[PDB]
Amino acid sequence: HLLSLTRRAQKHRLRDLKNQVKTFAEKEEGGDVKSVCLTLFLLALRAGNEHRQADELEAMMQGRGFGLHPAVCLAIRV
DNA sequence: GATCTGGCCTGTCTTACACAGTGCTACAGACTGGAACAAAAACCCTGCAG
Ligand SMILES: [Ca+2]
Repeated sequence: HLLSLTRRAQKHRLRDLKNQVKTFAEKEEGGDVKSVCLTLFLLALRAGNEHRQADELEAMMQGRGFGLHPAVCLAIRV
């Protein structure tokens, strides 16, 4: 399987689709491969009704808050 | 010692006050796949405009 292998064999196996995404992203988005594979990951996770992992991902990619503002904290407290 | 009466009893009537909050669970409410749609957003592109 692809998930247990090292990065050498993973990239060796996937280089075809890696350069496919490379050329398609330089075609459409103008030098943005990272956001292209991000939108691909989001669509592949939402098609399977696993919205939770997509929400965690979006909370990692410039996520609003690791920690909370003291205000809403006091709110929850009371 | 009757008489009448101020006042007291009792019965009834009216407005008030604690009865949350806690686990279970079912339901409706939200999310998607192809087809296909219309309706606007904003540049570009042209005209009819002086
Ligand atoms: Ca009351």
